[PDB]
Amino acid sequence: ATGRTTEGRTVTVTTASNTTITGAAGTFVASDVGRTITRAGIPAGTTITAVASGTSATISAAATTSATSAATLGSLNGQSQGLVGWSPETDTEAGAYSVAATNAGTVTPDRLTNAFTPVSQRGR
Amino acid sequence: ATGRTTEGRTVTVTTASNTTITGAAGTFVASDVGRTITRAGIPAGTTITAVASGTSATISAAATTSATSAATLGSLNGQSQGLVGWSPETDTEAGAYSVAATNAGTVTPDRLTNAFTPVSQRGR
Amino acid sequence: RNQVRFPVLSALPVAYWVNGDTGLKQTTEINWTNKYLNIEEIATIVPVPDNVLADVDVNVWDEAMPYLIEAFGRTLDSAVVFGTNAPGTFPQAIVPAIAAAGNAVTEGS
Amino acid sequence: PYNNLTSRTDAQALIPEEVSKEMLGKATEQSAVLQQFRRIPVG
Amino acid sequence: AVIQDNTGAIIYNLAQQDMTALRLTFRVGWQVANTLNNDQPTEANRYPAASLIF
Amino acid sequence: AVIQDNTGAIIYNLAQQDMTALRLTFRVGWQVANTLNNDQPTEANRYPAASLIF
Repeated sequence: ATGRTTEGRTVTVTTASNTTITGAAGTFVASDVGRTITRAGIPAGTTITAVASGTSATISAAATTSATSAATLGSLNGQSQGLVGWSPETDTEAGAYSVAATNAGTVTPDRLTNAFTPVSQRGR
Repeated sequence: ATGRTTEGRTVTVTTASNTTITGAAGTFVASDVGRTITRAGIPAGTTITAVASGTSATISAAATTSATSAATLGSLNGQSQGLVGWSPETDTEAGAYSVAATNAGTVTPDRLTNAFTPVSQRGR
Repeated sequence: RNQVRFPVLSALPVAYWVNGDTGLKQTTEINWTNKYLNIEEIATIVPVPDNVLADVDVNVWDEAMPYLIEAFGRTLDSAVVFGTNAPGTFPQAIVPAIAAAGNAVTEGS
Repeated sequence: PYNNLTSRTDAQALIPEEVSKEMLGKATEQSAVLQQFRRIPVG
Repeated sequence: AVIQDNTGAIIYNLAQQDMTALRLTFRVGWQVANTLNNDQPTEANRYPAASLIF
Repeated sequence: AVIQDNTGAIIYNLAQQDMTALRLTFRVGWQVANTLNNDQPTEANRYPAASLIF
């Protein structure tokens, strides 16, 4: 029910006084690269340059302080994601359909295994 | 999806060398009282006389040995429940509708708790 | 029925400048979701000692009815606009939602 | 025994699901430049 | 009929006490249709209404 | 067809996987046609439009 989106969001993040940011489990997501990040102790105009896991990410300039605090992540224009709004697939579920994932034998959403469970549909 | 039934079932159970039986989580449930029980180390015609938890119960006669084994629980004629077949409600959630439970504020198994979730059908 | 469903769209496609006259093309997809409308009740019960109904000045049921109907009306409105006592099955009340979207103006002029 | 009940959940699926199209669909803006500038064809 | 408090004590036996009572009921719900538009794609920042406050 | 990433890995085999796809294209360009006029012969200082900015 969480989905992918172009939207901004707010997060509690921990800084080391270097390139690198950490937070609670799943606070980052794979498409966050290129968003702006605006927090206390962070120099202006800084962006996410890479995400290593939902726990930690890298930024375009060194953080000036080491602390834990709330921070804000910008929206983006829907050029980098192939999309403009919100969609029910998570940023990991959207990867399930490729030839590589299929020859590797992973499961999509649905492809429903159990014989008796009836079908159901998502909401926001 | 498990519900209630009158038809019998098979279970794995541990005997103390007295009237006490124990087993894994969900091995016993409140409606089982008055069923027959047929296992090695158990004398003929023995029945469930009380049930104390999802893991423990009392029987009409002493077990002759202490061991763990598979055992059979008998079917029953549907006098001690109104139902003869199967129902989607389990024994605990079937209790929710009384005036006392309503005063205690216990949610029914189908009280739609969030504004954006669908209603959905159960299956076996 | 206890609930009813509305479908709605939730993303739109985009388009790209081609690099040169020969560069690689890029994908898009389009997607939908749904809202729900959930039903709830209102109810009351009024007791009276039935000897009063014989001794009393005039027919009290006939006198009371408009005020019962008004109460059913008002107890709806306050729960939707101001959010008084609203059941959790409803979407957020109007005044809080307007404040959350930033659509409030402060009369300073 | 006492405490029989044909509850809503026990009675489920003898009743249908309900759906309405009332708020689907969305209008569009027309493009500016194609509407405003002088058109010319080219080969 | 009878009437009970929340604890389950009988407050009135409506028949034995020579009383009478009237019962009323109603059913409703509402929804808002704030769909996506191009004008403001940030859904947290759309609302189809505004207010004057003090 | 097949759909590729920029590295040349195949993402979808449109034929084998029972899929369908739609391609759309369009070709355009634009020009101003600012022209010699007596009131401002210095071409760098002509433009047939103006703006309000802040």
